[PDB]
Amino acid sequence: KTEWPELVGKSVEEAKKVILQDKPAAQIIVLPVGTIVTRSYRIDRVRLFVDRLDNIAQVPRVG
Amino acid sequence: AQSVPYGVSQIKAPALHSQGYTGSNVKVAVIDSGIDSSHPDLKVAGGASMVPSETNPFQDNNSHGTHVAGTVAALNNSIGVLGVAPSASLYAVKVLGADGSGQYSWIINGIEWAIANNMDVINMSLGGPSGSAALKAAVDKAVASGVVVVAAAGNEGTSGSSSTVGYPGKYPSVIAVGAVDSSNQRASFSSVGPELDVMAPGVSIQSTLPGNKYGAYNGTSMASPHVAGAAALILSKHPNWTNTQVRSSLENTTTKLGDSFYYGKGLINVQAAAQH
Ligand SMILES: [Ca+2]
Ligand code: NA
Repeated sequence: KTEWPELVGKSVEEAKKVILQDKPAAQIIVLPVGTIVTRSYRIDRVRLFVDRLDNIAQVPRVG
Repeated sequence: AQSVPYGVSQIKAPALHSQGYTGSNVKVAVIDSGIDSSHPDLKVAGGASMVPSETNPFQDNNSHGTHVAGTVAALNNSIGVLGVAPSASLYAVKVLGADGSGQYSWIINGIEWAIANNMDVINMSLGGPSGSAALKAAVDKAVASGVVVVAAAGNEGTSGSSSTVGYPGKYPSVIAVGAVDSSNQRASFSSVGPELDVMAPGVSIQSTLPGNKYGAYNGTSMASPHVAGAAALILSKHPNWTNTQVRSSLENTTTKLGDSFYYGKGLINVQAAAQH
């Protein structure tokens, strides 16, 4: 399990619950949509890209 | 003692060091989170920060930039690691904050600074899922001006027949670099698609880390500086070659691996590229 298509325009908390209630040690980070990020791949990390409505805009993904 | 990380030998950089070619006087901008200039195994020649609240490019609050810079150019001495191009002049062009993110206009401003200061090679270990007219313009102008431009392909794996290469790697003007392991096998995370150009080591790569540390990282971020460093080696042996020639010498001398959709032209070989 490496990506959560199923997390759509779900809220912050629904994404945090599903992901933790699936990957306990997740280091979760919320960042704006439309930013550039490093391309390191870290198995612990799930970056969450939100709109100005605090909803998930893009498929969340391990790394 | 000094260790040679396996990726530096896999690309054959030591054969060039053995003829006296190590990057001397070639200017490499690492456009990233900054570089820890007080690292004992690094020499930073200059820099500028585009990040409005972190104005020191010589302080790396993330760790990413410093690790990328050690792959390019960790010094040849009796400590730590050894870079692909260990006499290169490293420039820290900080465009990312402590959390490893930046705005598109900060990235663009970084590329513009690199052109204005006559950089020979740009490395971009960074990306996003969408492009923009201003970003496309800025990398195409760096290339027009003579700069070799290299970037991470992305860490999104496969999604059927769809391409997963992010920007700016997706631009034809940019060498987009994917990741292999010490067995020349593609790493599971490595992005794929027609825009993928070459492969380089991306799995468990040891490099420099802020505060006199060393550490292994994975990602197409770690594969890209192998190729930026390779470019600097080729220019130190052939200072008369253009960006066109450097790029084509790398693309034409790779060790061929799988399907181009998954492996681009294959793994770079700088010893062969430099004999062209
Ligand atoms: Ca060293
Ligand atoms: Na490309």
